[PDB]
Amino acid sequence: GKKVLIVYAHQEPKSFNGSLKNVAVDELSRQGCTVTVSDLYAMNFEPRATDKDITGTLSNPEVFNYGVETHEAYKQRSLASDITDEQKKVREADLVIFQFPLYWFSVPAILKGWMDRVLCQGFAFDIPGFYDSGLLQGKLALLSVTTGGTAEMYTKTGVNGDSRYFLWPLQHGTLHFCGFKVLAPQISFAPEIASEEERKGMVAAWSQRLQTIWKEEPIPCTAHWHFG
Amino acid sequence: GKKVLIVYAHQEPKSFNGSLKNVAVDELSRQGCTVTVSDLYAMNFEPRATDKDITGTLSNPEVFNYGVETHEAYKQRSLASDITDEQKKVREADLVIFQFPLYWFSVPAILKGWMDRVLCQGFAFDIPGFYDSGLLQGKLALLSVTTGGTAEMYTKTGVNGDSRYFLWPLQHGTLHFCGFKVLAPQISFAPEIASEEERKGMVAAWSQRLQTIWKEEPIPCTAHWHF
Ligand SMILES: Cc1cc2nc3c(=O)[nH]c(=O)nc-3n(C[C@H](O)[C@H](O)[C@H](O)COP(=O)(O)OP(=O)(O)OC[C@H]3O[C@@H](n4cnc5c(N)ncnc54)[C@H](O)[C@@H]3O)c2cc1C
Ligand SMILES: COc1ccc2c([nH]1)c(CCNC(=O)c1ccco1)c1c3ncccc3cn21
Ligand SMILES: COc1ccc2c([nH]1)c(CCNC(=O)c1ccco1)c1c3ncccc3cn21
Ligand SMILES: [Zn+2]
Ligand SMILES: [Zn+2]
Repeated sequence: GKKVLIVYAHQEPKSFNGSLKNVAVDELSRQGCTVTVSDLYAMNFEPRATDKDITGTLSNPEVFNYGVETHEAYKQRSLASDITDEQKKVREADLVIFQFPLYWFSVPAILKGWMDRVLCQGFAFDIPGFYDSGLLQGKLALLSVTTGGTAEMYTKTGVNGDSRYFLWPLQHGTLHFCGFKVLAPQISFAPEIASEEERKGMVAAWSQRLQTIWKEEPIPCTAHWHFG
Repeated sequence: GKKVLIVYAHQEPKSFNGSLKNVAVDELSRQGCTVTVSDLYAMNFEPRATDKDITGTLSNPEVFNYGVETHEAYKQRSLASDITDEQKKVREADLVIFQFPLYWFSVPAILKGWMDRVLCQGFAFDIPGFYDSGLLQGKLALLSVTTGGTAEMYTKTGVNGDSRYFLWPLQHGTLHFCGFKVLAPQISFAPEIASEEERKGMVAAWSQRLQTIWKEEPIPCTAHWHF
């Protein structure tokens, strides 16, 4: 038995991202997995890192440091409840899937906000207790990303450079840093340009991959893998 | 003369980021430059890309495509006023400085939101106006970043890898894509672990660099430079 959290960042239920999220839910549910989705836009998830995220007495009310105060709030259990709700989902998950369209070679701001606010010191990592020693060790993570650009544009000699280049801050800087084992990304290239057959094919490829996801090994999340 | 926009993303006026923004204002003002600051947290800037970003009626009320809708809204002068207020500042700017603490090898979400919502198709880029032909061509941009990790950690064989690795999506994927000439990043490594005078020294070096900012040539914003 396994628990899966899908963190989902798209405004439109009928979108290609919506479909990839839905097929994930369908297929994991079919397998008998326990599945939770955080639909960030539907939740109106707060992306801003602010002093509203701590409810108790601040450690240093004279000079607000978000990282310091949230670390302390985590230990004290005085974080805002929207944060702790997400932390509970992550804590219990065996696999966390991020489903999102690429926005400026990265995640949409609403999802960046989830990373900034949910993955606080004490919960996701400590010093020491990061990268291979991160607090979310044992967990798997996977980026399921859609793009405007074609596969050709995301090559070493394409205009955008290789797709692995933009994965670095997310796979290494974030997921690996927290101790996740990172599974190979699912990149669904240019669904807007693609034909009806091609789009249905990309959806089916994701569904098919998920059939055997529990048998996958993670990538070596290193500079070499990303950059060569 | 010259116009500068500083897009600033820190919660605390007394912060090291706050000090860097303040000396940028001081020095550029001293030079006679026109200076505007977008203090995102003070503005409670909206980071989320939503249908509220379009006023009046949507291009397609049945299926919402943020990219299409905002492109059309830009052309039809129907974007939300927070977005258009920022676009005006950007349009008029000769130099855009981003001042922020590194969050997860990237910009804080509030600043990511500024990028997502302000830099829409038709304004910041289109086909074929991208990279070298981007619609903001002729403008300069500069990332002024502070880190928690020390300089040593950001070496190519350090735990975090080279600083240039995380700069790719921001400098190339975003700034260069919009046509910006990208000035060398100002990176202030690990201010929190002091010292008082080392902190004073980093602030001072930023101020000093700003003295001859208009003399600078942009970096070659390429895969080779970063990797
Ligand atoms: C969500 C989140 C994600 C993060 N991700 C990363 C990451 O991926 N990689 C990474 O390396 N780091 C990361 N960090 C750490 C973060 O980048 C640093 O905490 C931040 O850069 C420090 O800058 P600051 O302005 O907040 O420092 P401050 O704490 O504000 O400054 C340090 C000290 O300088 C003092 N000071 C202010 N002005 C002056 C002055 N003029 N002269 C002398 N002293 C002065 C202040 O009083 C303070 O005591 C993350 C932090 C958070 C909260
Ligand atoms: C403050 O609160 C926070 C919150 C989140 C952080 C964070 N600090 C740091 C910096 C951690 N300290 C140090 O390396 C340090 C302290 C002294 C010398 O080096 C980092 C990251 N560094 C790399 C990759 C992802 C990171 C997320 N985060
Ligand atoms: C309006 O919707 C948007 C908003 C912002 C975008 C965007 N599309 C695209 C994809 C642009 N299309 C194509 O490559 C393309 C070619 C042929 C058909 O499509 C990109 C980016 N691509 C690379 C780097 C940054 C980017 C920012 N943005
Ligand atoms: Zn890694
Ligand atoms: Zn470039």
